[PDB]
Amino acid sequence: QMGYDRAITVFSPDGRLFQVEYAREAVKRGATAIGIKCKEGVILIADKRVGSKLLEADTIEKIYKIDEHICAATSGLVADARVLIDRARIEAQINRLTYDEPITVKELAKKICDFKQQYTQYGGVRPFGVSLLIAGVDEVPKLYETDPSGALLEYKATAIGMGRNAVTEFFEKEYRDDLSFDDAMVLGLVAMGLSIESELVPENIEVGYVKVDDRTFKEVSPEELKPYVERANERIRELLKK
Amino acid sequence: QMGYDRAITVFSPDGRLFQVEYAREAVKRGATAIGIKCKEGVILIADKRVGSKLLEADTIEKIYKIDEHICAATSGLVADARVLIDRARIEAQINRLTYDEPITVKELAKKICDFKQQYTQYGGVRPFGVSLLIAGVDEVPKLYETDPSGALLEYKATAIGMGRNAVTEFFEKEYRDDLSFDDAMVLGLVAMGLSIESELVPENIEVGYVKVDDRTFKEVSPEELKPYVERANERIRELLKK
Amino acid sequence: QMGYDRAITVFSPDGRLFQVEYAREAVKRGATAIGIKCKEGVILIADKRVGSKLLEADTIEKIYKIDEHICAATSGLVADARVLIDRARIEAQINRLTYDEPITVKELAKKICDFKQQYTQYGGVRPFGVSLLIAGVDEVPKLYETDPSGALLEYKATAIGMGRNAVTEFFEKEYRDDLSFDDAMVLGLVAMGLSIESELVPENIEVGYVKVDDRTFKEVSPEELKPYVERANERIRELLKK
Amino acid sequence: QMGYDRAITVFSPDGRLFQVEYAREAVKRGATAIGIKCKEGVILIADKRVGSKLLEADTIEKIYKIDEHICAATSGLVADARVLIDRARIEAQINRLTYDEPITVKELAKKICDFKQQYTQYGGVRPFGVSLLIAGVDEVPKLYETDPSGALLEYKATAIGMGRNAVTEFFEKEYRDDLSFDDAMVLGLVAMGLSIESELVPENIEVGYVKVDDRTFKEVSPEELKPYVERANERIRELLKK
Amino acid sequence: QMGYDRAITVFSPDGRLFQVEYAREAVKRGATAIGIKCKEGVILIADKRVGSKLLEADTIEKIYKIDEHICAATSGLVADARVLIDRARIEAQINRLTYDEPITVKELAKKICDFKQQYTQYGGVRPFGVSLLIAGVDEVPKLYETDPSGALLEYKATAIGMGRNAVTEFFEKEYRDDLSFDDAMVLGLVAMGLSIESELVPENIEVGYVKVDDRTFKEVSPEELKPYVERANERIRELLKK
Amino acid sequence: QMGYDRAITVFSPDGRLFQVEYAREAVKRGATAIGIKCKEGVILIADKRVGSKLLEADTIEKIYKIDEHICAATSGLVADARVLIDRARIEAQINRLTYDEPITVKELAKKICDFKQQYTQYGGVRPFGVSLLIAGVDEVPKLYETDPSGALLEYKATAIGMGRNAVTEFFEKEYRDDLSFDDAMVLGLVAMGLSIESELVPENIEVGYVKVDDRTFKEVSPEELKPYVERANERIRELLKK
Amino acid sequence: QMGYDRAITVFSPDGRLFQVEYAREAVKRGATAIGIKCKEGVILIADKRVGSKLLEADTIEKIYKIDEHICAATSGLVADARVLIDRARIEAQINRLTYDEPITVKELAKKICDFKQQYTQYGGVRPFGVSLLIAGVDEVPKLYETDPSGALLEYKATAIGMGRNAVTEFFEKEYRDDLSFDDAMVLGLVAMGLSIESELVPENIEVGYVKVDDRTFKEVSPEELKPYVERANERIRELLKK
Amino acid sequence: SDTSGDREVQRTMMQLLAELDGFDPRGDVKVIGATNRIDILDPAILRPG
Amino acid sequence: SDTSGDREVQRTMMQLLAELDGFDPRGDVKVIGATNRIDILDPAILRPG
Ligand SMILES: [Mg+2]
Repeated sequence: QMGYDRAITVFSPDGRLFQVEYAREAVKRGATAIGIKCKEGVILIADKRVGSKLLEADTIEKIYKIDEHICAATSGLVADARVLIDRARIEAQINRLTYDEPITVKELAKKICDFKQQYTQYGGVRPFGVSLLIAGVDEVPKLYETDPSGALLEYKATAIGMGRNAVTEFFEKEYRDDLSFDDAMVLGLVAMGLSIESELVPENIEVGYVKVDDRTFKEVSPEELKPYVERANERIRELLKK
Repeated sequence: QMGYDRAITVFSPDGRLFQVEYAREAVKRGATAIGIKCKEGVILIADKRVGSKLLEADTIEKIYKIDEHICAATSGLVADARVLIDRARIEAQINRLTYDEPITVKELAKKICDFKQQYTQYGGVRPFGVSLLIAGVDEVPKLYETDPSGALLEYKATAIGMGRNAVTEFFEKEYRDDLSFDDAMVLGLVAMGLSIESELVPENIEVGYVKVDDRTFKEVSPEELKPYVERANERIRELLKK
Repeated sequence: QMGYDRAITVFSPDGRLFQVEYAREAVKRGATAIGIKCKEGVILIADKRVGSKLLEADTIEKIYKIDEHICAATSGLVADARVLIDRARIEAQINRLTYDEPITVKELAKKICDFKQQYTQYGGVRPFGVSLLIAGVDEVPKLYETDPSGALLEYKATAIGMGRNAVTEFFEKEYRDDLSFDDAMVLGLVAMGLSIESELVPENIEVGYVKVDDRTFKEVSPEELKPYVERANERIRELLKK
Repeated sequence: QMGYDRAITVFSPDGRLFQVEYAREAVKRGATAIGIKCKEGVILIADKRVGSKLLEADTIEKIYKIDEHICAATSGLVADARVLIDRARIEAQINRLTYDEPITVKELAKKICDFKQQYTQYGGVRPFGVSLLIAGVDEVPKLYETDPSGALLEYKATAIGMGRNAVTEFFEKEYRDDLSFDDAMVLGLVAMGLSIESELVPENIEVGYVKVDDRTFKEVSPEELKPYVERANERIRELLKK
Repeated sequence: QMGYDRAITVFSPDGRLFQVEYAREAVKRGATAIGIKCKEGVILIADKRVGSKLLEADTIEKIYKIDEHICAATSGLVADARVLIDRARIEAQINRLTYDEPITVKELAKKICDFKQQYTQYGGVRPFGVSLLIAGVDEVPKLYETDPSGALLEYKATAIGMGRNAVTEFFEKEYRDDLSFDDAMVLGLVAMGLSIESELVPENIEVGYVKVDDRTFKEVSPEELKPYVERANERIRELLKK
Repeated sequence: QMGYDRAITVFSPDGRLFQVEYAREAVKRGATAIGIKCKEGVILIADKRVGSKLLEADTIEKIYKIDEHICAATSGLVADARVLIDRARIEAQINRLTYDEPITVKELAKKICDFKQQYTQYGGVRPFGVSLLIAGVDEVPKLYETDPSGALLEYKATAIGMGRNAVTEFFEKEYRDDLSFDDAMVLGLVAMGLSIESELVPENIEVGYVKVDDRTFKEVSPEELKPYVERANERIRELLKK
Repeated sequence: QMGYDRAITVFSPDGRLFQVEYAREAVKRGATAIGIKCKEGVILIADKRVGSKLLEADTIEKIYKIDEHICAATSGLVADARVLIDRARIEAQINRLTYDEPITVKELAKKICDFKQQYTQYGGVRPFGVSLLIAGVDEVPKLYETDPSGALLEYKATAIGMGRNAVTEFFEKEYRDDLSFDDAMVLGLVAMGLSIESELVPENIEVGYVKVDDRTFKEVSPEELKPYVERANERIRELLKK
Repeated sequence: SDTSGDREVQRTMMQLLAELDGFDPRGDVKVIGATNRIDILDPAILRPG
Repeated sequence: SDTSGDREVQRTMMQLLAELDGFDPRGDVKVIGATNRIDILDPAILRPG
């Protein structure tokens, strides 16, 4: 069509970089991951449906620990995602190293923005195709979204991947500021069932969370998940009937 | 002319860098930021307006302090701003390290611009995709606009981004050189309203300023944005009644 | 055309990498490999049945000892395997150099992928069009497939190479997660037998395993292999009569 | 042409490097800078109008100080103007560092040409898209024009930019060496009148000059400009009665 | 045309990346060399027919000492051969420097494959368009083919270049593992005979061997090669009747 | 022709480099420079002709001094000359560093043609596109033309430039090895005056010369050209009537 | 052909390197240089033919001293040959330094072939378009021809350049293997005479040689060319009439 | 960012668009469109009325 | 914008112009006529009369 997407360095007259927009469209062909922030914690949900009976049930399993109160989920290239996750970990331990200071969620998110923006600007390489959901409780719970470019955006609930568009609409209706942990855990599960268009069972999700009180990363176990699933699936069914 | 636009090592036969022309269109696919100069200081306002309520507008920033008497606003990619303000912060401070002197507005504007020129010499790096407005008081107020091309121009009222055209027509009629602090502030707010085409809400605008009298940067909360935003909004209503 | 596929630092308008999607098929162009996980170890089976009587029966090899207790198979281009497994082996002993720790199966593959991430991002170098399956017992058996892109998938049974598609189907009905070591060993072979469409002779196919009692790489010579093969060959016959 | 102009490396059938001569077209668009030599010093006159009247056009500025008897005016990119002037500044102070001599007009010009030229021969980097005139009296008036190519042509009067065309055709008739300090300052001011096609205001213009009997760069304040501007305004108007 | 063999950093959709299979076609065009493995040694044979009486009938060489127990023979460019043969001789010695162990044929082979792959993987440099036969007796006779891809293939007996297919067929029938040094030597002289569709005279072939009961390289003297050839010619003639 | 001129690496099919061909046109666009060597010295004369009276009395500089008794003069791109000559001076100083001898013209010429050769090899850096005639008296007079290609050629009377062809034809008849010092330099003025197609005056030619009998380079004043010019006009006139 | 000749990195599906062959078409543009190797010495004869009578006959030569008992000729670019052969001097020197044994003609050839070989592999820099004839005597005479690839071919009678095809035909017919130094010398004058297609004058040719007994390089004076040339002219005239 | 073939399509396209509104209140000209999806159709044919 | 396409259309256009005020009158016309662009229009029809 043109050659403004034949290079990463080359702007279009529209003002855009289509090469980045096609790193956007690398995200969307990875499956759904959703983060929900409440006034009590931040709760991070990611698909674990992808696979087969053949494969492990704990096949990727996106919700890797970055710090003891920072977890980060992915959508996009599971390749591109792992180095950024491992860099994410290294950036979190540097903050501790050099200050003996629990890593601020906002500042780690900054450091990821800087890290990818070197790969964006530089044309002997390409930018990452992955969007990470950065979440943790510094002493207030936070959820951010980092883009292929390295663009920082603050959210209070968001999703990334193919499931993004369905869920954005869903939270605009249901999401509220009076919400709580317990209520958030059910909401975020409903929204994950919309994305996959089918009902949840406790083993086809992983859910991580950083509470404000504990201020530790904790996984929800399959046994704890089952009752949140029962409650979630109630609305899943309704919104998938016509 | 076709194909003199897919490198930045390349001038076109008409004389002009169209590559740079396409780098000034990224600013305009960003959100407006207006700066207006008064005798009593320098005021910097920026469109924190966000397209939804799942993002939290307050935290998404727009306008950052750079030095203790210089502030700066961005328009363009969030991403490119992160590299550029981190550049800025380090440079402003590097002056204090080897001269013990808070950086001069001209001089910072210049050093950021030399950074931006260097990314415009080499074809190996994508030129910046933002513009900053650099507003502080050194000993006198100065209000610059840096250009993605890595050029600096002194202005006494300026904008960057999509509203650039409208704020020029506005300040062409109503700008005076004899304005006070309260009047300048009001005038800048009115102007931002034209650009978004709608009223101001305290919660989606950020204003930061540096007075000559005080030489300390201070940031306007939503609480204190309130008096100014009633007075501005009446004028916007009248002006956009026509 | 299509692609946007002569550079690896350019994404397709789908958002995909044509270059990597193309390099995925070179694994397939090369010879089959069958990995199978059971609950009493992990068996990796590699196709070494290739060419006429002009070649030796040993054709290297295709099932390298990576570590004491970790092995890998290869399918795809040999040249690319030669260097990949070189790095793999050196990293396995490097963990013991810095930790005196037998490397986990999991971490070893993650870093096989991490090397390959670098040759996917940087356009100064080709992707490796080769896939290793990584079988060992850290202290539980685990089976991974590493991908050219650097995507990483845990299996509990798999095929790669020529039989990749065929054998996925074989195992939907046949493969369970309640198989014995012996059963599994015979079933990975039936499937291998399925791939070439012929009776297997153990004098040109190489099988290794790591058990959970053992925690050591062992290799099955053809005299030993004979009874396994004899129970496979009845079933390969049953299949090719329907 | 075509294809002998979309790189720096390429030579055309003419022998010209059209890339470099297209960065002389970058100069050519915006604005007059005038140099005029005389036998009682050298006077360097430059444009300083920039855009509308929001822009402060009483600063930014072509006539940069470079030594205590060296000044240059710029035409072309503002972006390139800052780095080239800065290098120029570096090279001047290297002569003081190392010889405890202010550098000669000839040698500074000679050097800064070589610097632009280094960058011409390298590919993947371009030459600078700016042109200077190097004005000084070492012990003798000199006036140079240093080219974006990195060539050196000494003149006794020239102009670069938009006004190049007007001032050449004017200086055919008028220019002589019998000019003094005064006759030259007014005569180059007329020259510039013709170039922008209007009468002069000492607000939108700026003059620096290097006199033999002071051996100083001095920068003329607008009150001091004004007497000379009166002399010139009558001449410029009679000549716009064509 | 293909567009997948512009650089080695491109892949085909076929998986058979064309630019290294065009490094393969470079080999084929080159003139023949055959490796014949027996139980009493290995024998290795290569062209020396090249040129007329302008050219030397003592042209050095195609039959390289690599060690005093390892030989190598080639096809493809003798230019690409030269640098590679150089590296082989140092590398082999490098094993000796740091172990004081004779490098085995298998280990030597894997290292030249690794060297080849440095040039194969990088896109700012082309592969060597040369193939190698490595023949030795470490203490078991061994024969490998190393591809211009730097891929490793083991053979009972093998040939490369223009006569590859004729020899291939020749040993298909006749080759056995029960051949003695005499039998296998004369058989490979028949096969070389066929390749050039002509008789053998002792100056068109250079022939070397690594013996089991000495494990040292020795080159057969011109008049010492004359009785093998004398018996071979009988047979080459029978078959060129056909 | 096409595609063999887009870098200096590529050769065309005849074995000609079309990039290099365009570099001789680069010599030929520029001003004529003639060298005439005699037994008693070597005289180097170069065109100082200006298209305006607004260029300097001596425009700097057509004939460089590059060592005690070694000079060169330029034709072709005069931008590249500044760098080329910066280097030529240094190389001739260098030999005076490391053997403390006056460099011979030949070895000086070799070294500068290596510096071209360096930019010819690399395809990143475009080659020199200017030709110099380096002239000096060592053991005996010597005169070279060093070409853009990185070749030296020795001549006994020479030319390059616009006038190149005309002065090859002239000396073919007129030059002889019986010419005195004076009869030679005068003969080059005749050569130069045909070339411009005008009578010569001192301000449109630049002369230096090299004496044997002083063993030193001198640069001849415009005043002391005046007698020779007078002598020259008669022959030029006759030639311009033919 | 068509992009598979426009970079050196490429291959063609012919399996040629078309770029190298074009580099060899460079060898054939330049003039003939011819060598004979006899048992009592080695003979080197170069073209010194001048294009004009203003060209100086002294250097336009091919023949370079390299070692006390090694000379050589070149064909190709002038520029490439002097840099390449100054490398062969160095290389000969290195050998003398570190082993204290003057370099054999064979070893030299392998070393300088491998030097051309880094430039053939690399994409960032072109190969030289030169062939050499490396002639010397170590203990007994040696003669090698270097290809533009870096290929190394041993010869006893050889040519490069333009005149080459006829010299190939010539040494088929005429040359004998019982000939002395004197008799083979004349024959090479008839062969140079053939290629230039006139009866030689001994001022358009140059002879260097190395005898075994002398074990030196000499260069044949005009006095000393004449008996060979007169003898030659007699047989040369006969081939230009028949 | 333009293309040459698109220029054709658009000068055609607007005359499609024109007629569709065009039927005077005298005469009843009803139409039934069909398309692959709205994902390949411009805003100006997706326009109300 | 397209080699055959501007020139073909440019001909229909330059005819239409002759009758408008080329030598030839209004004729009590009273034109009236719609567009949505002003950039694609020749300067010749653009001016008044
Ligand atoms: Mg209508």
